[PDB]
Amino acid sequence: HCIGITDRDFIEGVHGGTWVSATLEQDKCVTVMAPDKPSLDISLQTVAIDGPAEARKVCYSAVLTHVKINDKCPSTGEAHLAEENDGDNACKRTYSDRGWGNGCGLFGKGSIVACAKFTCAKSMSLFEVDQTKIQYVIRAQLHVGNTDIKTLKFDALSGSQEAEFTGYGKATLECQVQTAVDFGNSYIAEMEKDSWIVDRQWAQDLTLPWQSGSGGIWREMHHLVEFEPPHAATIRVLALGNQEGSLKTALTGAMRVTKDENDNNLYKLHGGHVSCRVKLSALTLKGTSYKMCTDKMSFVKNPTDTGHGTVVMQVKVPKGAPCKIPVIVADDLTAAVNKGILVTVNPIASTNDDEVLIEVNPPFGDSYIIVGTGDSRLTYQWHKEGSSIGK
Amino acid sequence: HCIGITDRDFIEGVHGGTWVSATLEQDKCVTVMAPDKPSLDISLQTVAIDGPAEARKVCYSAVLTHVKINDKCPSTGEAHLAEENDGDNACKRTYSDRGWGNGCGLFGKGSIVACAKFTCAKSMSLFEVDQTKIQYVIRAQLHVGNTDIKTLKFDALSGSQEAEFTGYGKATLECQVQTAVDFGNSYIAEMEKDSWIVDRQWAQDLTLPWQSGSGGIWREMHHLVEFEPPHAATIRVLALGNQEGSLKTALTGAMRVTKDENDNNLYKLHGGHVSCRVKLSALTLKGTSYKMCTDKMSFVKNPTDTGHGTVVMQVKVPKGAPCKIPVIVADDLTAAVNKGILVTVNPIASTNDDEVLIEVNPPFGDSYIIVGTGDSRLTYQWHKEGSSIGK
Amino acid sequence: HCIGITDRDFIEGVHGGTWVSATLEQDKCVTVMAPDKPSLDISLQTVAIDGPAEARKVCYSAVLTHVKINDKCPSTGEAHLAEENDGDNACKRTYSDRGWGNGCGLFGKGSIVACAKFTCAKSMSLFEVDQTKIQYVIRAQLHVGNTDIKTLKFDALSGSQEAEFTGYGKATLECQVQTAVDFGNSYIAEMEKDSWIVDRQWAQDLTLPWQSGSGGIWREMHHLVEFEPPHAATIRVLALGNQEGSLKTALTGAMRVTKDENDNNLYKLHGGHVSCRVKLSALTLKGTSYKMCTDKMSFVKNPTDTGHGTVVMQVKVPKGAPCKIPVIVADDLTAAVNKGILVTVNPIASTNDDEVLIEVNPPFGDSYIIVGTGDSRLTYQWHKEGSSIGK
Amino acid sequence: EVQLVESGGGLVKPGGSLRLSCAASGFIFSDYYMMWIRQAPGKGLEWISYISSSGSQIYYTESVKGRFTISRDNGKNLLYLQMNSLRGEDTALYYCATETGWRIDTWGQGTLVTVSS
Amino acid sequence: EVQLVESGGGLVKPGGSLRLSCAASGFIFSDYYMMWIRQAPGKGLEWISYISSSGSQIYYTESVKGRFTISRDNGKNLLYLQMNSLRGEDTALYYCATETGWRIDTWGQGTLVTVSS
Amino acid sequence: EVQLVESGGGLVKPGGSLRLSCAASGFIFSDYYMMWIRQAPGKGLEWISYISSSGSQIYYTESVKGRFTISRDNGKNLLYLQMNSLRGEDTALYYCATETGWRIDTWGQGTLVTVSS
Amino acid sequence: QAVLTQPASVSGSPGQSITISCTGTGSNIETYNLVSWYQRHPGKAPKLILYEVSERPSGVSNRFSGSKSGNTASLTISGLQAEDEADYFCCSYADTNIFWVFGGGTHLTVLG
Amino acid sequence: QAVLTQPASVSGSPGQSITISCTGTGSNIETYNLVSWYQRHPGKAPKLILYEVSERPSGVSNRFSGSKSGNTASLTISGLQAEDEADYFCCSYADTNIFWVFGGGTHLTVLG
Amino acid sequence: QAVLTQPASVSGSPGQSITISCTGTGSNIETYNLVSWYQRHPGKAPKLILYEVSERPSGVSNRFSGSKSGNTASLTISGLQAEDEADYFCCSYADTNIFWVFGGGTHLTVLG
Repeated sequence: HCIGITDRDFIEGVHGGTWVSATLEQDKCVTVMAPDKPSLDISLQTVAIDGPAEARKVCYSAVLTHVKINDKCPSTGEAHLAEENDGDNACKRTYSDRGWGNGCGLFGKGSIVACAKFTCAKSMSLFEVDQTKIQYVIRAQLHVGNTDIKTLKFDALSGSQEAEFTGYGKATLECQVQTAVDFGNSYIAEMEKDSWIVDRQWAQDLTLPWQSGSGGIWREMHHLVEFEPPHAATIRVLALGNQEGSLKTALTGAMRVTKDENDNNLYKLHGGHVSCRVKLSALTLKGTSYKMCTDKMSFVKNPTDTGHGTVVMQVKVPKGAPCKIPVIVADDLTAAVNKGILVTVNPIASTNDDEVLIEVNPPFGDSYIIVGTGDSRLTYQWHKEGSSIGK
Repeated sequence: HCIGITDRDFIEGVHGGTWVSATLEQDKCVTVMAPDKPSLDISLQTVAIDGPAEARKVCYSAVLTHVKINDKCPSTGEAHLAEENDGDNACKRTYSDRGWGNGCGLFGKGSIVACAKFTCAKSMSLFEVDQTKIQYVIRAQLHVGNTDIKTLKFDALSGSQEAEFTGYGKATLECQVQTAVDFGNSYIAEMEKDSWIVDRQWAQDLTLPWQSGSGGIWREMHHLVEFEPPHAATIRVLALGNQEGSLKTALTGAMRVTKDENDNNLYKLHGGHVSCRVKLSALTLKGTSYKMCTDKMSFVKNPTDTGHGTVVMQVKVPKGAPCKIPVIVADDLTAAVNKGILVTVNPIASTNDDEVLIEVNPPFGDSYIIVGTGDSRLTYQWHKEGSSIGK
Repeated sequence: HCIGITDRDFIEGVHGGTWVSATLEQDKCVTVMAPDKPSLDISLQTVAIDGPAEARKVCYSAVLTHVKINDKCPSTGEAHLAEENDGDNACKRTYSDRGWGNGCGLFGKGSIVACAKFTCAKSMSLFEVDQTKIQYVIRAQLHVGNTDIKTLKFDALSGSQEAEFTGYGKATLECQVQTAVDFGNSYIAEMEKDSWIVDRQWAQDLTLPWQSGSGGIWREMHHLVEFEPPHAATIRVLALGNQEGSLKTALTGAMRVTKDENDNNLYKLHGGHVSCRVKLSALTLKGTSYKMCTDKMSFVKNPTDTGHGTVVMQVKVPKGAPCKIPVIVADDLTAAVNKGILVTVNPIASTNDDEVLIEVNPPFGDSYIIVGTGDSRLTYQWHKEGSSIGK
Repeated sequence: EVQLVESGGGLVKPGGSLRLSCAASGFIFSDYYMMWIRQAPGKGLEWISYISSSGSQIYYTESVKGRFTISRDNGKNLLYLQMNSLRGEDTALYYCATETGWRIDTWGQGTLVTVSS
Repeated sequence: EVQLVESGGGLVKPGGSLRLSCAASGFIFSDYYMMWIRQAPGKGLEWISYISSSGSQIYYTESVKGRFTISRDNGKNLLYLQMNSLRGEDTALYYCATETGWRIDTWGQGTLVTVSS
Repeated sequence: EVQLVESGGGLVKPGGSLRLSCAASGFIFSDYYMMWIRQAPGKGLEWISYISSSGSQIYYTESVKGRFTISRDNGKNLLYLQMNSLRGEDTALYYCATETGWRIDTWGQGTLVTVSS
Repeated sequence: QAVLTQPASVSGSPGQSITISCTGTGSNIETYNLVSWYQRHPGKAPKLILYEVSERPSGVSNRFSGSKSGNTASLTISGLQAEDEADYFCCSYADTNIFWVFGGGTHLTVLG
Repeated sequence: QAVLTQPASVSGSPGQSITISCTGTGSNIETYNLVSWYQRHPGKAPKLILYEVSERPSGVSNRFSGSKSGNTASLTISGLQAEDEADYFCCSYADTNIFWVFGGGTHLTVLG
Repeated sequence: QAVLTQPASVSGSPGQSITISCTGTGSNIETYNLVSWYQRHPGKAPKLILYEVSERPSGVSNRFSGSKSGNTASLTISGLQAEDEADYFCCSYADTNIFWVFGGGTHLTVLG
């Protein structure tokens, strides 16, 4: 269903054109009504990240070759292997007890070096998000009842795009993005076929070998490679067991991303408000008023955590009217003095028996989610935790 | 007091509504004037950071236990303690030469391992700021003389909030934050009751033990742990003295934050502009104009460094009028080459004997701050340094 | 040449003032046309960064003093030099084969330590960009044909500056910046006279010694210091050769920046939109009508990469009209199904034989850049790579 | 699994001597620090002797420093305690125990030492 | 430059004995692993003996584990292969090669060993 | 605290042989590099001999190479300088000093060597 | 009697949840948070049930828990069984000179 | 005959681009990604021309290229000269027990 | 006479500030940036008062300052006193062959 704009949402000038100022959320439509002309629908289709740069790989399962060992007797110098200079080898130097029993003339410590080639069987990719290339697509079709669909393609840097509509004429949309998470503090972690949004610092502090997105050598191999004590001519090297399970566990408290089925590198987001100023030539537009809902509502989906500190609920308005759903978040049931923040812009049930999504930002700690007003109001208690960076 | 909007700050449409474009600062006010209606004061109450995530702890005081030692005679193998695989233990392996330990021989090299438990007595906490959750509170009261205070609570994601006013009707504010510092390059550092704003790279380059905000072991303990050489059957381990003094000295050239008095995890900020678009239903508004101040002014507060590269001052307008204060920053006292940037929007004095805050970004190096015009102007010489990242 | 606004680009209220919505680019003027008044040209002069903080130094040429050596005979204790505790010294501890021929009583591994003072001769500097102080200069002057030029200097925090133009009167300009690159992920790399924009993680994963921008010790010196196998009582140390060649080669896949000629600390940025709202007193403006170019066009400058993942072309309109260039990016040379994003706003040619800059963000893979319509259209084949972080 | 077995305790007149033994099994005895702990009547538990893995580091309390002597025989997996110049205060239940991670991990059943004239 | 030279191949009867020698030059012999490789008639190449830089690590294929014996003289830059109990299956072109980086690097011209009863 | 005490200076004929002694005290002598420095008439200061903490590394100036011989006795905390084939240029104020940090840290009071025919 | 102060006797019904306290001086428990708990069935060997205050060795029932607040460390036993009738001791690494202080002991009885 | 499989005979005219395949099995080539290619003129020593799949030693012409997809490692010679006529072999580090397995060899012919 | 060139004599009255320049050629003072200053009262041992150009050892007063600019290093004594009358020397690590070069010396005379 589509929601009509109010009078204050647009402004018609004596000379020039009429500007519409709408805040667009995902999967919520907003319609523009003009007398003797079809209503114009405007909806945010998607917010996506296209081709993020891989900034780091994290190994969680390694494979070694056999152990190459050069060893020298006492008073014969240092034992060197030419593999010590290859960066993809796991090398270690030490001294082993030598003597007559193992082919050395005099007793004492003999130099010894062991190297084993390090390959990464399975790695986790960490992607960098360029916020100047966050895409957002806006659709605009004339109401059906030349009703073709106009799809405009945006990206943070290019925020001004043009279009034309029947009757309304040429249009200019000047839009902005506000992401739901800070991609300056976050990576896109891609382990198997799955993917997540993880914090940057949580990812650098992992005790696993890592490799730059630019390439190079696998650094800090010692998290998966272990060198046993020597026995006079030999050193055992062990690749520590696969660590996918330990990594998949630490990603439990991390929100997920979904690749597009076709593009397969489009990481399309869900949260995010697109603030557009629609610019049109001069024409009178139709407004719409909304009374506040005054009848009993019900939680279709009880308030749930979204992954980025906000709570989503889905209430049903079966009776009242095309109406605005009053939502506040308070410390106590007494004052009804709001302490939270209403993320959702204009929670409006267009028709009766409709189900409306509502996003809210409770204060940290205990609070009460209040939907409605008076005595036929929904009261849901909430708890909010300290928002660690991981684990 | 409150500064009335200008004629050009609002626009009344033929249909729809009238929009007011206001740029709100802290401790400054804006009043929307309507004929046959009381004035409407709009002010930015606070800009706050609520419960940032802890990304890293930095230890500036360590405590150790007694030293656990396992030693072996020559040709008896390596000496091992199970403490070597614990995380919070600091170990060091070495060789013995003379008859060190349990009656070994005077010839050959024996193996020694020493370990001591690492505990952090005092740590500095570094908090990551989620720029999608920077809160800003805007107040709107009808001029007293329903004059009820309406308090609107925003965050970066939710820039569109609703309100209702007597006479003016229903309002929709579409605001935006512009913080004064770069939280993408900044931590919020907490060392004690005190707390500062520090640069990320500065804190990560500190030569101190640190622990990930996601928990785990303490890393790089050797900054506060010194393993003494063997001294005939004992190995001494020294924890370096407290570094609380060294950090406080390094935190001198860093701007500070103020926790909320009650909500201790509520960091309040002082800088920042909030550009709003107040959307009201159609109604005429009363516009005000201002002349440039012509009389003599006086520095109530001399120009001072703010800590984020800008200069704050306070001029007094005792004589002239409700007037706008001319402020420029120039190379030489022959004015009009404004080499600086005026941060404050419309530094207007409401009545006489008013003290007006003025913020300014001068060029790097030497420049003159010229407040006023004519020969009665106010001149202050300034010097701006290279803006290192700290220390 | 300046480009006139359309009817929808401005709005005039019954009461209050007139608002103009202009998206300003570099090297493109935008003019405001008023009846019985000269035109008002508004241009974005420059977008620059003024003296960013130094966050890190990367050494690519090292100098060492003479090697200092303290050696001990076998079973005579550890060898120690006081230089081991200095930060700027590059030390290494090991055992060397001693015996009768080199002045020791008994054969075996004798301790030895080699130290050399590390001084960096040539280093690359990395600069943190504070996005709250990014500057942009906006030029407005009355159409020649008070007629002087008004130069308004903004910064991201001070996004509202006042001006006054004769006839049009007082003006309030509320603007924003949308840079072309994510400076939260990028450094400004100075190596010589030259300068680049490089990715943060690329520069930190470099295999070279580095020093904090806050000064201190040089870290990871072994990238330029080579410690040789020890002889009897000597260790040879090599300062690895100059690494300027390798860095310059790795810096090729990175876009360049330009210090300004006079200021020698401004880094002149070339991409970026400046979304401005020009608040003026109420007065009618004359809009301009722009049709679509239908004649044949040609590529004066062929489509090339920008460095920040976009494509820039310079097409010539020799005949058609004051007109708008139709630009799409599609998968195939068949019907216009646009998949790219048009970055440039209003690719319009004022007169004929003008050359128009067009910036385009094509999708990944093979795509077709189609300029024009019909048989007299330009078609350029493009391929887009995976956007690595560098190297 | 890990077991400690004390022995050698009993009844002994003051001024005499006694020698305790503690047999370990189920772990590498030469790798863990060992200690003797006693519980006197009407008093809290008290560690009296602390020995390193190799036997190089020895620690005592001032109560028993001149009288008791802790030692071990890593070859035979045995921990000893030579108690000389016994007094009435030494009357206690004596435990041997292993230490790892700056905590006392495993105990033995204990042995009873009574000092009466 | 780097060179390996095989010698000692020829004709011999089954059950007999033969010794292969491989002289190296152009590199430090004591620093690199060496190995023996044979190409049987109608078969692919096959490494049969593999020795370490010092001669402490020895690896053999099952076909030769009891019969062949590989050794090296790092003082004389010589790699040896002593072949005993020669069979028909052992007739092949025999190569000595260096192994650095987990890949066989430099080869010799090979020597021909024929066994006919 | 740190003390260097030169001795053995005086008058001697050209071609004569003199030995200077520097008695160091107040620090671990066997851990610090030592050197000999002289100030001649009408000339600036000049280091002529430099020796390592173990006496392994020796450095001389060209003026004194085959004639002067620096040495030390780390057991007795003494630094020597045997001057042979003395010339007129060798007449100067001779100092012994410690070197630590690539800087000359502590000096001695100095001794006077006058060469007159 | 003892350096660390804990109650002599605690009694609890089956299924209940009862806790045991262990109090020391400021320079006894607040420095290292290195506090361990032991359970001694008479005639048997004491068993380690808690160490590093909140950590629980392998083979100790989930019912046992550990916590600490200032001078006082606390052992809490929920889901009480009669098999838990024993003497419970408290240990704390004091400092680098005396190394370990024990509590006086606590007799726990399951009333049946 | 062999464990790695390459065609017995491949021929090409001068200037042509010729590709020699080396098909392995699973756990023969897919794990370690170190595959070597050798060239042997008759009576001479085999010369290493490719190692680590795509890497080329010093002195080996850019005409020789290396690639791999799944089981099949491939050697490609462009600008086919007369000198290239030789036998080409294929080596792969299979596992920690057998170490190296070889290809049967491939006769390359330059039609003159 | 010397390698590093410093004035032969400098005079100052009590309470004044003086500056003794130490000018050497390139490849003497500009490479390593480790330049030390010494003070020698007649008959006593020379004492290190500056090293690493700006750095001052413990026990030396704040009156002694050190700076360098290109070829010329400079010791600046502020708030001159009576005991400061001595010779002042300058040392620089030239290169890895000659190791150290000294200034000719400078007699400081305090007028009184």
